[PDB]
Amino acid sequence: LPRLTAIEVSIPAIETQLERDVVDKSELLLYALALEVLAGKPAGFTAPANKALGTRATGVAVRLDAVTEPEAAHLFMEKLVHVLLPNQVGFEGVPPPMLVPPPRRSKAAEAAQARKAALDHRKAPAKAHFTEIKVGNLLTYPDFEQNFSLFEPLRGMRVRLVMEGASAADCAALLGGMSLPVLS
Amino acid sequence: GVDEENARVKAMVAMLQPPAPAEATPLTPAEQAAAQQLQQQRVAEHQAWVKDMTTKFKLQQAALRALPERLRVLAMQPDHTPYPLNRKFLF
Amino acid sequence: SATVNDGASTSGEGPIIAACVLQRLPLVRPRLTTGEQAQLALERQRALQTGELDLRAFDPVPATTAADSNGDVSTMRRRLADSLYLVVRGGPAAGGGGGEWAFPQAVNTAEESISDTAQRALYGAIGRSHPVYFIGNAPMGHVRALPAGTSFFMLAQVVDDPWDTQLLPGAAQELAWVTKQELLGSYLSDARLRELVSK
Repeated sequence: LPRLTAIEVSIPAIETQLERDVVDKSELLLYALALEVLAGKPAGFTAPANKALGTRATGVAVRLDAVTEPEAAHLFMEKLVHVLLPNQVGFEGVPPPMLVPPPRRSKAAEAAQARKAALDHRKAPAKAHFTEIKVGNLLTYPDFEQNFSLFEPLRGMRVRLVMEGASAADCAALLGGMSLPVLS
Repeated sequence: GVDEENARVKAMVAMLQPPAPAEATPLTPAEQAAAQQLQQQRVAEHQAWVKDMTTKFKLQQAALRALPERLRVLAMQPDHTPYPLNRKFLF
Repeated sequence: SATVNDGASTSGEGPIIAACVLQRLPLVRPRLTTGEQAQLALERQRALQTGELDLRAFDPVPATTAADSNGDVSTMRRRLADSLYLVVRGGPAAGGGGGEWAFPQAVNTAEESISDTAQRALYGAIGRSHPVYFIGNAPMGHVRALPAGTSFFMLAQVVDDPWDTQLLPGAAQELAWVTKQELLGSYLSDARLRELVSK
């Protein structure tokens, strides 16, 4: 069956850093515990090479498919298709260029992020996707839902996908045959 | 004293992972030969599956040659309809 | 699905069949042996440990029905642990019961191509009732019975379909629902194609 080879999980928190040294390391520390629960693989404090906005690391990144025995990537996809889909604002089907749907088609401007309104780079070796999960979706994650006293603040996390399948839409379609509302 | 945030970060840093909850397991060769079986299961399953895929690839390679060019054109259309999402997986 | 304006219609004098097979996905997970899997998962969790150093209205759904699968092969209610494939018993001689067997078959148009013909064949065998999806635009097997009548085996799958016997246009008689382990239950009719479906 057509399957993937690489995947990453990241929480790009610009709420943690807007200054030179005032970094929210404790806030991203509970975010690290949240990513350890959500990912299924030990978390990593994302130490920035451009660490000019904080004394310590910003954000949490976990790679779930670089290692062999790809159980972690499949469990991540199973968890997100199981409970992470329904709270999304504008969730009536997914347009293939941006794999997470907004409640609009026009006015999808790109202010402080990259201008990737399409699927990815036109050559497409790097399948960079703006799969942005809402803060409410992390609030409604069932382990977080029954343990809200441990995960009190939640921050928006973005997912980037790497597929061995030739086309992003068709490779996403097999995991949409996992009952993911990506059809549109 | 400590605030709720201080007790929270103490029980949170201490239990980021649960702090050393395991007995350190050693192993001596007075067992049954099991790791050979553990590699045999995955090697046999993955090799049988990839032999099935390569034989299917051989059949789909040799299928489209006893037939004219329009039948190739239907056979060599490299696009797929989006999947209907009504296909519930193993429950 | 693209069609060329001109082509050599060699399949007009030869009855090459655009025949498609409905491979149903098994709905629930088959039960693996709990004792050996439990012992293995206990070993891996021990290695993981030592490496790091509505309530009254919910019932777990049973995965078994009382009726068995062998012999009676009428509808979709037999095996959720194995794949089942739609096999059409070959039709009668004059309007009674069936003798030799066949597949859900439809001979291709001499101009129009095989896979869209098979999608139309399993699209008009439901009588415009429910949408049935398709898997591949290229055939899987080849037929050695007739070199002119070589059936091209395209594949399709089940979304949701209550079938009726009086709508399949490939001379339908009965409905057979079997697995790859038992695709040779009609050995009295099938001669050597049942060996080629074993791949």
